[PDB]
Amino acid sequence: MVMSLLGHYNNFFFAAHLLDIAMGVKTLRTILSSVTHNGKQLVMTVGLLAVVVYLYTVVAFNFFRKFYNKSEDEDEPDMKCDDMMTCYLFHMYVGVRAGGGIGDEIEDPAGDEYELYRVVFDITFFFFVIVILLAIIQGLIIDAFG
Amino acid sequence: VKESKRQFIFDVVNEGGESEKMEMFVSFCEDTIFEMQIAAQISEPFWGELEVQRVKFLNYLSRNFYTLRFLALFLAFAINFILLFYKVSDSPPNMVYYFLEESTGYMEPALRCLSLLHTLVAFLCIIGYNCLKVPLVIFKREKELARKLEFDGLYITEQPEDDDVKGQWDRLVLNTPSFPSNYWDKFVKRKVLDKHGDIFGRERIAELLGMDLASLEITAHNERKPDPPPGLLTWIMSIDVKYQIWKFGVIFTDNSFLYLGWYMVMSLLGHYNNFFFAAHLLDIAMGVKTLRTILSSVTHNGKQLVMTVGLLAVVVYLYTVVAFNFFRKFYNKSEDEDEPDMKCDDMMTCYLFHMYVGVRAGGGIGDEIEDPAGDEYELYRVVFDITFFFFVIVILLAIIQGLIIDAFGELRDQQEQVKEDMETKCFICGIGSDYFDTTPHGFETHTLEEHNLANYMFFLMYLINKDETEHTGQESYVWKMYQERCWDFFPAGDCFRKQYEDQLS
Amino acid sequence: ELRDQQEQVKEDMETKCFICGIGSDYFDTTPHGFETHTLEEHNLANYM
Amino acid sequence: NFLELAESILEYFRPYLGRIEIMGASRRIERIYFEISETNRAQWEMPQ
Ligand SMILES: CCCCCCCC/C=C/CCCCCCCC(=O)OC[C@H](COP(=O)(O)OCC[N+](C)(C)C)OC(=O)CCCCCCC/C=C/CCCCCCCC
Ligand SMILES: CCCCCCCC/C=C/CCCCCCCC(=O)OC[C@H](COP(=O)(O)OCC[N+](C)(C)C)OC(=O)CCCCCCC/C=C/CCCCCCCC
Ligand SMILES: CCCCCCCC/C=C\CCCCCCCC(=O)OC[C@H](COP(=O)(O)OCC[N+](C)(C)C)OC(=O)CCCCCCC/C=C\CCCCCCCC
Ligand SMILES: CCCCCCCC/C=C\CCCCCCCC(=O)OC[C@H](COP(=O)(O)OCC[N+](C)(C)C)OC(=O)CCCCCCC/C=C\CCCCCCCC
Ligand SMILES: Nc1ncnc2c1ncn2[C@@H]1O[C@H](COP(=O)(O)OP(=O)(O)OP(=O)(O)O)[C@@H](O)[C@H]1O
Ligand SMILES: Nc1ncnc2c1ncn2[C@@H]1O[C@H](COP(=O)(O)OP(=O)(O)OP(=O)(O)O)[C@@H](O)[C@H]1O
Ligand SMILES: Cn1c(=O)c2c(ncn2C)n(C)c1=O
Ligand SMILES: [Ca+2]
Ligand SMILES: [Zn+2]
Ligand SMILES: [Zn+2]
Repeated sequence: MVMSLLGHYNNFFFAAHLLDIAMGVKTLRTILSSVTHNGKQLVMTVGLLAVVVYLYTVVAFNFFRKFYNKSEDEDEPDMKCDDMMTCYLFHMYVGVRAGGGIGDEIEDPAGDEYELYRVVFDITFFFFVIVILLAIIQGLIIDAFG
Repeated sequence: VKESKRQFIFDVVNEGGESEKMEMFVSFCEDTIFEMQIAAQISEPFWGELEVQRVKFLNYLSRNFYTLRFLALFLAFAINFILLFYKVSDSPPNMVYYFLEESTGYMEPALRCLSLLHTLVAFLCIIGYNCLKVPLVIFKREKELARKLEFDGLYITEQPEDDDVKGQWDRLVLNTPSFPSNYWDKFVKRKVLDKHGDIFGRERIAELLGMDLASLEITAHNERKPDPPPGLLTWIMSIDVKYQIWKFGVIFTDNSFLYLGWYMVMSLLGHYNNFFFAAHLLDIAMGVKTLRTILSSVTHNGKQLVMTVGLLAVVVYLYTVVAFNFFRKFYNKSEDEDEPDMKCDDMMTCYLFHMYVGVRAGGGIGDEIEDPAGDEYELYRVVFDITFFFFVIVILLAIIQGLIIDAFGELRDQQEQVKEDMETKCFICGIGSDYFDTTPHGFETHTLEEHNLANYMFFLMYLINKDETEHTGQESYVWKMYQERCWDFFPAGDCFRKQYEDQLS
Repeated sequence: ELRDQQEQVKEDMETKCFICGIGSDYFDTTPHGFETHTLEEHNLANYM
Repeated sequence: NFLELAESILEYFRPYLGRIEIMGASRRIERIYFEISETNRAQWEMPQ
């Protein structure tokens, strides 16, 4: 009712009532029960992902700052890892959503003295964050179905 | 004690066998009795006063061990939250300067104070663990050693397999004057010598167990009562170095103690560089039970996951060999024609390129190497790319994800199986509920009044506390079976109702 | 499916005699009855 | 009493006293006792 009243202040508040399908349709309720059955585990998995990404951010901020220049203009560099808050935001926002991890979005390390350290960094990020943790979420949903 | 009981029940129902169920139950009862003694000891009520204060402090630490661990976790989180405000610059607040950028100006002193507090709390956690959990570890080790000495002749009739590091190390405590320090049986050496000695030689056994046969009879003959001062000189003189070395070996091979020691070491390194405190954020896995269970899904098939990664490496190496032998022209990753950058002109570089870029590419290596349209090897190369995509990207990664999902399912199945076993069958006699439920609430009454396992624990404690000359016939019978380690008195496939079915009907 | 096959084999071996097919429940009416039956009475190694 | 006096002999010959059960010609289950050779037992116990 409150959202319906707000809909007269701004008509776009009526979009909130489209969420009523979850409560209305029994099939949708059962489907969403698969997500909510292990909701606590899903939240804990997201927290674990945040912690792991923070650890990767610490490593990058301490050793791989040079590779986090996201500007094509040499006059105005745009460093995403010159401060820990910005580096953590960059990681959690871009690396997690990247198909191949942070390495997809940071500078190519070929020819650098830290080439092997940095390829290990990228590969471990890809395998832990992209492959395993997301697999954990999907497996939680599947196990809820079962 | 309830948590310990739940863990023990899970273990027996899941991995334990039926033949050793009662032996494991009695071992759990012994461990529970020892832990109850420890809890009673640590329960809240110049040398003398110092000793009193030391005991009070250690008891407080043991009592609040878990609270201290939670405090350590909280301090680590606070330290890392502060570290999130760090910044790097070329000028002081070509060397680079790291410093906190906060408007309040209270974070940096707060960081110092929190780091010192975290190190202190880590040290206190180590002490609390040593005073609370180590005693049970030593108790179990000594108990197992005594049982193997007496009922197996481990160091008399047999020998350790030379790969059993536990046995090789336990050979160090046999002759020590304080071998049974935590284990209750203070006459293990006498028992071992009497059964083992005629066939192995009394003097040989006495030498293996560090026994003085001459004083052995005198001790029983009469009574000696010393009264040494508590001086540090006397205390130092009365220290069994060989036992202490064996005990410290056991402690330093204990996993939880090693984890706490690593925690303390990382806390100390945090003062050399504050960013080492980020390692303590990994303590959430050990702390939060939900996270531990979630990570158990990954670690359940950890060996299979590692083998799958190795298989992926081998397959990618095969693809690298094929590319290096036939498709080198397509691996130029430079847009400048003057300076080509070939990634497959040497096998090491080609393998690195494959494992690093092709595996992480959404569509495989073909996403990252030159387009083959119009080439003489166009079909060979499209087959190369498609097979790479289907084997490496689609199947092997699917294998990893399926391993994780199957781990989830298997763990859930284990929990459900334990619950079903407990709810459908008696833990002691093994008779199913169906039989007892012929009477209203028959299974409930049987498991709460007739065959309650807590009651068997209580009976063991009652027998231990009661004077032997006051034991009834059945109490003496069960006591003798306990002393001889015979578990036949436990009802197995039988009960009072089955025994007197006709009369009770 | 493979895990289920392994678990089924284990359960079948632990709950029923390989030779006569009688379930453990019957033998366990005696203490360690199934163990004694499968190690002394109907041991398949003994038939070999 | 005889079994107690023969305990040592019975323990010594335990690994060689093979025991099986069969459905005999009398239509009854019969227990059969025989000798298992040491070489046979060792070959059976070989890990392969
Ligand atoms: C779920 C798990 C999450 C994992 C979290 C992310 C880690 C994954 C990745 C690892 C790959 C990179 C390894 C780090 C290599 C860095 C390059 C390097 O090391 O260059 C040599 C340095 C040069 O020193 P410097 O004097 O020039 O600058 C020091 C002064 N500063 C720092 C203020 C500038 O030498 C040194 O400092 C000595 C090295 C510093 C002490 C060790 C700290 C690095 C630890 C990394 C993680 C360890 C586990 C690895 C396992 C992989 C994941 C399972
Ligand atoms: C999990 C499984 C992992 C799979 C590993 C990766 C394989 C997947 C891909 C296959 C697609 C490409 C097939 C190879 C075609 C290459 C082009 C070609 O063949 O051009 C004709 C050649 C020209 O010869 P040349 O004298 O000019 O240079 C020879 C002198 N050199 C090599 C030093 C320069 O003729 C010849 O040499 C004769 C050909 C050489 C003998 C056969 C070696 C190629 C074998 C490839 C794998 C076979 C299984 C295929 C199944 C697909 C996956 C299931
Ligand atoms: C527990 C609450 C969350 C449950 C879902 C409700 C979602 C909306 C949120 C919250 C509670 C009320 C928020 C405060 C509303 C106060 C009004 C307000 O401050 O409104 C400001 C603007 C209106 O602008 P105006 O002044 O020009 O209006 C013209 C009127 N004149 C001309 C007089 C100026 O409002 C707008 O425009 C934007 C309106 C469109 C926003 C989308 C609403 C529904 C669609 C998506 C959001 C759903 C979230 C899903 C999460 C739940 C998952 C289970
Ligand atoms: C079994 C061991 C692995 C378990 C996790 C521990 C991770 C760290 C590793 C290893 C053991 C100790 C490594 C050697 C440390 C010796 C100290 C060192 O050589 O340190 C060098 C630099 C310090 O530089 P500085 O001289 O300018 O300091 C200022 C001090 N003044 C001004 C006096 C120069 O250290 C730095 O800067 C970098 C410090 C930040 C590195 C990140 C640490 C925690 C976050 C992520 C890594 C966690 C890995 C996860 C893998 C476990 C998965 C289960
Ligand atoms: N011999 C047994 N003794 C006790 N419980 C048994 C026995 N056999 C089966 N059970 C079952 O084990 C479960 C014991 O209940 P439960 O563990 O909840 O008791 P509790 O004393 O309240 O402890 P907790 O709160 O730690 O679970 C019940 O399902 C009971 O039916
Ligand atoms: N007729 C039978 N003969 C033997 N074992 C049987 C029989 N019926 C069921 N079983 C069960 O099969 C399993 C046999 O045990 P197991 O295979 O471990 O013996 P083993 O001689 O130690 O050999 P291994 O070490 O190769 O496993 C036990 O669970 C036993 O209960
Ligand atoms: C089995 N058992 C014990 O478990 C025990 C004991 N004294 C203490 N415990 C703990 N005694 C004498 C004992 O026989
Ligand atoms: Ca009496
Ligand atoms: Zn019972
Ligand atoms: Zn049988």
